[PDB]
Amino acid sequence: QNNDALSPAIRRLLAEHNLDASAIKGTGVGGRLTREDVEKWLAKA
Repeated sequence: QNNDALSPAIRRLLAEHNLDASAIKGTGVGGRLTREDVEKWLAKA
């Protein structure tokens, strides 16, 4: 319960860019994908 992966807002973002969590960075708390991670991919893409 205290170990999520994708965030509500981010899910919308990834949905916008049409990307895959497994295809983008992720360093939250317990294996996840953060908006900052999406940024890294966005900048490195």
